[PDB]
Amino acid sequence: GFQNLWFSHPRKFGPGSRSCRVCAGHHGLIRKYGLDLCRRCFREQARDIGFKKLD
Amino acid sequence: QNVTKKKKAVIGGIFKAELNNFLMKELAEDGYSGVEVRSTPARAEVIIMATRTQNVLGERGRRIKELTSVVQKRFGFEEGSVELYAEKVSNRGLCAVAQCESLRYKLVGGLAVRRACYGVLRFIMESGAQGVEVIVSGKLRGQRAKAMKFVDGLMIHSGHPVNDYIQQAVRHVQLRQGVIGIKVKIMLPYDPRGQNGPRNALPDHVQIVEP
Amino acid sequence: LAVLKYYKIDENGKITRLRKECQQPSCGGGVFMAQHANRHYCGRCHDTLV
Amino acid sequence: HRIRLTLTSQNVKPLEKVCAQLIDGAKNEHLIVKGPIRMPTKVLRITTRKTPCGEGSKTWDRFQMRIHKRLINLHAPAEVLRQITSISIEPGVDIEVTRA
Amino acid sequence: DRGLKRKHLALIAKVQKAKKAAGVLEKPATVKTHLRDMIILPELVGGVIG
Amino acid sequence: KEGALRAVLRAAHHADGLALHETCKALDKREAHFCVLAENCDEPQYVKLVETLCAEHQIPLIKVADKKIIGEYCGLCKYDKEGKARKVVGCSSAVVTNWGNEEQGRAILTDYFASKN
Amino acid sequence: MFIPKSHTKLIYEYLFNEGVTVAKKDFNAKTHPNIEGVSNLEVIKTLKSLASRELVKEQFAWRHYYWYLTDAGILYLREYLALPAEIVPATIK
RNA sequence: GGUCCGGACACCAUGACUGACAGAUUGAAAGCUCUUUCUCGAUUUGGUGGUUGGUGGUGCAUGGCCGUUCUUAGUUGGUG
Repeated sequence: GFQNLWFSHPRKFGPGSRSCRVCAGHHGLIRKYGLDLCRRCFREQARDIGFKKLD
Repeated sequence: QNVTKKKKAVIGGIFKAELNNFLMKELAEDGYSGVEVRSTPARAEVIIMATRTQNVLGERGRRIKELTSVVQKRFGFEEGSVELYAEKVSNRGLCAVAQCESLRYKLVGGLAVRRACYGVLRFIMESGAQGVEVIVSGKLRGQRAKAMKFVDGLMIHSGHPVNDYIQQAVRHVQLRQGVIGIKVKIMLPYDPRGQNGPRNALPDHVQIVEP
Repeated sequence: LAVLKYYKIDENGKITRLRKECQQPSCGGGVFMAQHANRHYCGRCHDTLV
Repeated sequence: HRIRLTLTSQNVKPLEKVCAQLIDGAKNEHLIVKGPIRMPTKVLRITTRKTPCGEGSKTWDRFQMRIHKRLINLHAPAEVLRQITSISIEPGVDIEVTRA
Repeated sequence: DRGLKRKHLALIAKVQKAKKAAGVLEKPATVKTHLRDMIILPELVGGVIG
Repeated sequence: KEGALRAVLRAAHHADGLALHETCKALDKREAHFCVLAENCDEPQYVKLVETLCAEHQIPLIKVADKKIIGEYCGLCKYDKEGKARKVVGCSSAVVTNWGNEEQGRAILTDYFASKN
Repeated sequence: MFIPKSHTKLIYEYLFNEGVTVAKKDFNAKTHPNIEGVSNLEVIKTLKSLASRELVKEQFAWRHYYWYLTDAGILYLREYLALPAEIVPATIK
């Protein structure tokens, strides 16, 4: 029934198992060091996280 | 817990970023300016630098208590392990974020864009900034969008000294016609005491000791 | 209003249950089982008895 | 026993200030202090496309974060460490003690 | 070895039932299925599947 | 005594022990302390039916003629900032599995309906 | 939303006790991290109803709903759950 | 192809309304629907307003970001 059909399909791996922690998007996701931020999320939050553009 | 130092630093950065985002969304009317996170192993103190500590704290420190409890619950801290202090920003005119929020307030109120940005420019310049640049872009007049720029004083754009001397802020305003973007840039003054601006002079400014 | 249909009032005054009552460990007296053509179905549980 | 003080930071100036404070405390106490041991710096690099879409020339932002680590070896059974550790603090630097 | 799934076993049972409930002269009733990854086993030969 | 009953069943409802369909199952479990009934119930088979189980399970009863008052006696109606009963529903029967407020009045009504029976 | 009365009771009890409530915007999580028994969807919908009725102040940031109890909310909640007027949430204390 | 409402809040109503054995049904152990009558019982259900969601349209309504004009040396007041 509904209980065993609403989200039956597993989501343990693949693009659909992850998302940016700000916009919840599955595209262009950085997973290095557990950032879990999209490539657009990170460009905005980098200064706060502590990533600087040295060279 | 046992975690690599790289992951510890990354987690600290992520926590600081999320806290800053949440606080700027919550205490915007409170004249929020910034947040500093001191995450010592024993307790995590969080300094909320704002212009109105009275409003930030609220009645008998109830809003601050709510915020600390909420932060603890959100980030899975222990009761009393995370704690917030409020703090009053010395010079509100030299803080880009506060000026951006004030311009936001004026525009939502309905003040003419030219009048509002000129008032903000005058206040910032009187506050002691070397230079100021305010840009307001969007559907200001008519269907076609335009950008209005107001510049006073001297302002630098390129090089490392930008990171030390320039303070920027960006905000958005939702009016009937659409979204209007506000950008504020302030060039802080050379403050040897290190209170109103960077302690070190500009790299190309050679100062002579009078004989 | 079928609640009254699972109770037979004897002329003397006491009552007798007209439906096979359930025997599940959790749900017991009170809850009744349906009078299906060939089976009897617990409503509060599964407990199908043929 | 050997007490290991490990100091980590992302900025060199506060880390060196804290190190110098701790060495000064140990020397003042007259302890067997082992000079600041400088671990190789860890550089975490993230290279990303500047554009939020797929249009334009392919330009990349090269963000990087640096982590610096310092070790201090102490031969101190007495109660002096708590004093030295507690007196000297500085934001941005995280310290921890191990009983090696 | 990893194990056939419950839907697959149900399909096997349905096809076997359809084959059983049909005379040799005529063809078994169509069994419609979405399972395109089901293995064709000797239990399956003789039936007709949509 | 109506006030004492109201005070008791208010806390009963708050504790979620206040309960036809539910009342039958309640007195089948015998957790019921008493049942409040109405004489306006036109159903001849239901009227006697309910007291059959009540007496059989030894759960004496209180009878209040009309049903709209017992409907009011639950807190299930919306008020005009003054407790104004509005849009009440028939409550031909009810059960109290757990006790409520008005402790002294609760003792009083327990003694009353245990002695007069 | 169709929610059991007991589930609403636990949600409301936690909300009154704490004065604040946090819930990830994850309609599918079956266990709200702080509240036991109820699911994230039930908590989200209950507190969204409270916000709609103006008993709670709502904020959103980074896929996390944040909710703060108001004065109308404290009045309504004390009346609903039937507490003594002396009890108050930890925030007010 | 099929399922759920995850349609807040307000107003007006008419055991209001959930759920699941088994047969049929379905790609389906989907109580989706039809056979069957059991079960929680004010949360729901219907309508009217109002919301909510949308990788739906419009980048020729917009914000932010990026690319390019343009990696060249180019640009602007004040008082005359």
